[PDB]
Amino acid sequence: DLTNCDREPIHIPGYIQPHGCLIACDNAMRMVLRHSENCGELLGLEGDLNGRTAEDVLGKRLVHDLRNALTVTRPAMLPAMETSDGRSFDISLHRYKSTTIIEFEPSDSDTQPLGTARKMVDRIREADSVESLISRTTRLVKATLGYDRVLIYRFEEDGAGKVVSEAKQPELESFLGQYFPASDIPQQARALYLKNTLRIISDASGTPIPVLPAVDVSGEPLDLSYAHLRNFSPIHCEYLRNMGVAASMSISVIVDDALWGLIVCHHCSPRVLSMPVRIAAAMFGEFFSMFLQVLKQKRRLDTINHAHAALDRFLRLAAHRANLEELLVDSFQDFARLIPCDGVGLWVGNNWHGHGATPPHDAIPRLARFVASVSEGRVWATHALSQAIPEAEIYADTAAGMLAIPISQVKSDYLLFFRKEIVQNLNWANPEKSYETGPMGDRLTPRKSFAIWKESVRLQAQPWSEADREIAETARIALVGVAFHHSE
Amino acid sequence: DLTNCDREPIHIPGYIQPHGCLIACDNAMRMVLRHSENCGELLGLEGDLNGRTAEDVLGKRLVHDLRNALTVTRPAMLPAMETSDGRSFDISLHRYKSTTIIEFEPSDSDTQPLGTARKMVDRIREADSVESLISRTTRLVKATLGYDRVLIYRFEEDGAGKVVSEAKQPELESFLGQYFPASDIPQQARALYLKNTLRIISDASGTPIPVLPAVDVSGEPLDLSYAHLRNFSPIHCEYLRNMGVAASMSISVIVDDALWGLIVCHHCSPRVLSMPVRIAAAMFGEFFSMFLQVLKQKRRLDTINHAHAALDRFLRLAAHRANLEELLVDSFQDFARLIPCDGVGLWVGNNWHGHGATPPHDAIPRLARFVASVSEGRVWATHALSQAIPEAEIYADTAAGMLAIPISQVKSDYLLFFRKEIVQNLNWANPEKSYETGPMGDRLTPRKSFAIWKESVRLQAQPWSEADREIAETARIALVGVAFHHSE
Ligand SMILES: *C/C=C1/C(=C/C2=NC(=C\c3[nH]c(/C=C4\NC(=O)C(C=C)=C4C)c(C)c3CCC(=O)O)/C(CCC(=O)O)=C2C)NC(=O)C1C
Ligand SMILES: *C/C=C1/C(=C/C2=NC(=C\c3[nH]c(/C=C4\NC(=O)C(C=C)=C4C)c(C)c3CCC(=O)O)/C(CCC(=O)O)=C2C)NC(=O)C1C
Repeated sequence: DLTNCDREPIHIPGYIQPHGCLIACDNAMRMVLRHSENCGELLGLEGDLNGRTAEDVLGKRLVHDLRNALTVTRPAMLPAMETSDGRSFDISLHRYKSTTIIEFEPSDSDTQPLGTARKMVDRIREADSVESLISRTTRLVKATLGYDRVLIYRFEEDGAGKVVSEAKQPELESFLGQYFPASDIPQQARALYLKNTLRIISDASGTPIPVLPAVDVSGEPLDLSYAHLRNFSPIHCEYLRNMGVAASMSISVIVDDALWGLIVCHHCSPRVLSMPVRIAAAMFGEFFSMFLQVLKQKRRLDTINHAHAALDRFLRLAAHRANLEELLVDSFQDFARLIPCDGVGLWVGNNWHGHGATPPHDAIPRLARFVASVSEGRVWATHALSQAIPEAEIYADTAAGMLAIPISQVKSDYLLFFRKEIVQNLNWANPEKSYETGPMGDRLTPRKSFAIWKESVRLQAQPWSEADREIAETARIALVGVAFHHSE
Repeated sequence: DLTNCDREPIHIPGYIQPHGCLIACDNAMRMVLRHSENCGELLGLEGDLNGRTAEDVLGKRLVHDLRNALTVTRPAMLPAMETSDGRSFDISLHRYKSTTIIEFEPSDSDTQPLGTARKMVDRIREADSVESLISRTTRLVKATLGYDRVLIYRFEEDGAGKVVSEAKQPELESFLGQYFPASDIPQQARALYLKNTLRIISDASGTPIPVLPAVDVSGEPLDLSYAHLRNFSPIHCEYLRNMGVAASMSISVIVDDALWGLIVCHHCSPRVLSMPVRIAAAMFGEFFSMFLQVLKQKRRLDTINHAHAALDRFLRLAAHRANLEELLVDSFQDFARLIPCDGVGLWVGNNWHGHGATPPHDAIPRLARFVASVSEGRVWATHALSQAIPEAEIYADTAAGMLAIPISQVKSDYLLFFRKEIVQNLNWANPEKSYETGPMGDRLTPRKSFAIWKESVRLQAQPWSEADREIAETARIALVGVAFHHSE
């Protein structure tokens, strides 16, 4: 099924990843309800474990220490824990839907979990712009965790993902500046990714180990939402195998409690991160998120400060010039400085004055009449002009988006901002690389995903941000206010 | 009924105000469905009008011009229109719920509707602060429209109204700085006030003239939402009569599409504003709203700019000092500069350091433990501390509100901001004046309304604004970020 993607319940796969073993106990960790087939192979146990008491299975010495963890749904990390037979394991212990889930993996005592991160964070803390934090992060994460490719994948308004930063081995293909459909990361995944900060895929071509029982007596599956060993969707694993990506590690970037995007790592060989390096990467993820949040806030405060200053400058000029209509005709191009636009236009006294990428002179009367019907003396905007006026499809390559600012309360005069269709402004330079395809078809390749997105945004501009509308509303109040001062 | 206030359907009173007459016609203004009893007295008509055709009743010459108005639910203002018998009327014409409503009133051709407003707006446009716009507006509106009292009544988070500005005759009582319950202006009214910019009460002791029919054949009343003659609730009219207020004119202040508050005018004698002065006041209302919106935005941008600068200054100090714990103990009082607070405290290394109005030393351990349970490494805040900790009622007169900023990701260390209970910070200086009371009791007086509000906010502080939380979150990321840099 490669449609209704949001359907698949990824949280309850009924499988885990080979690189560790999973024991699910009751709410109070007394009786083993479920286990992973490989529990035997790794712990050195014989036979079925389901019905045996936690104290019996793992040991009275270990089960005691694990009870003190849950005394804290944030998974408790217990590095280098000992079994009765002496073997040493790193243990992830969490409690979700009144089910205690214990994950075991071969132990790492070499790496330091705080020290590693403290140095990584130190290098991104002093970044003074969103672009500087982002650029350095991919490069940094690659050098440190040694993944063949690191992307920052940022989510657009429409749910589509743009690759805004990339560090990679020279040999590998670049996805920098390419967009991907909202469907490529469906809604239940983003819901899960807001819960699980960090995520591993040890092997995309690995054999997934089943959890027994898959479904229990009461007829409910084992929710592996907060289980780091949870096996990933076969749709995504095929997608990674088609890209020649054997292993994966993604970090959830959380800004203002939204999912802003992912730090996504690819490895061409199989790769297991140890509990300690996964804690470090998780901490870096949190700090990277916090800094990007504050840098985004500073940019918003700056963008608007800069627009306020521009309008004060223009209101001081309007005090000196007698003819305001004359001042606007000489000045209107300068408003393209407030709101990112490919063109700006002035419709004043049934006359049209254009600058940059605007619709054709003959097409404006239609537009001016239309805006004057739906505006209602407030800011009107759209990124899909042709959806509002079919006639406007002809010039979508020039002006696909329009934001309209009324400049007179009384008269029907407008300041019109325009944007080219997003595929025009597209800067990726080509996806010449051909990709091998598995059972499910050529849909599961970056080449097709990109082709799909490009159709989904045809005749459509870069949407107007909250900041573009905030500035536009402030410009309306400034222009309407000073146009009243010069009444006829 | 002086409870469940939101019940009363003020929009369909089945009455109008004496100072004009009302004719409701069908959707296309052909047949007179309803009229006000006084239609006869003012238009010079005899008998019932309900069933007679619009062309017959008002005239073919007039009904034609009225059809061209609805060719525009914004009421069309038609000043100095003539009837068949020669009489001259100002006419408000609107169409709501497929019912054309025509309001007539004695004509004013003396006042200029734009010129008056253009001068008023000119005096508020150059205001550079919310306090300066507000202060000048009451004073200005009083001098111009000549009302005995003008208030600006601002709505609080909890729906309560504060009187933030006042111009009045020396003899009259001051309501400056007094709050009023959310119930005093119920929800259906605010819903109506978002629709009707401006509102008149010609006489609070006037005899309301009934609309016939009150309820029609189809069993639906006449919606007078956009009718300027709509009779006001008898609850409010009694309230005004108890205040010695004979007439009223309120203006809806709309900021970011919210109802921010009202410019409320009181007159001790009866007072009808003419259509032209009502248009002017309506225009001023719009401009006053637009400017206050932009001044509010500038203040928000400034408040946060100022907090960013403060934290950068503090992060530069943290680079020089080795012991960060020492720097915070010396500096924490300075954070009271970021967020308006009556006290600030530092809980670091199980030690307490206080500055300003904070809870007692002995009470902090309880607080520090509590915050450390519900915080979850993010900013936690409340204006009703005693609702979270009953024990905290004892010191509500000192600290009724608390905002808590984590300063360490690892350790349980907090920066605690405090606010006194709102009745402490209360600056109104007394309501000695006694008020006469009508049939419905002493509830309908400012004295009682204020007593009611004062109980509704006991043990409660001034709520933490979006701006206080925005700054607090930015301070968390700054302090948590630099505390990681100085790991143990
Ligand atoms: C219709 C179903 C589809 C689908 C489902 C799906 N995708 C999921 C995760 C996921 N997808 C991406 C996409 C990319 N990663 C890349 O590196 C590139 C490179 C060009 C692309 C396009 C990513 C990053 C992820 C996140 C996986 C991770 O956390 O590492 C999932 C959720 C996986 C899970 O089981 O948790 C599902 C389901 N993807 C499709 O493309 C389609 C058609
Ligand atoms: C339980 C019912 C009550 C109630 C209902 C009610 N109030 C309405 C309007 C209204 N109330 C105020 C309040 C004041 N105005 C003042 O000047 C002062 C001065 C101290 C106070 C406290 C105001 C300003 C208004 C707005 C009226 C206007 O637009 O001029 C209404 C709506 C009236 C209508 O029919 O449109 C209703 C209903 N008010 C109560 O106090 C109570 C108990």
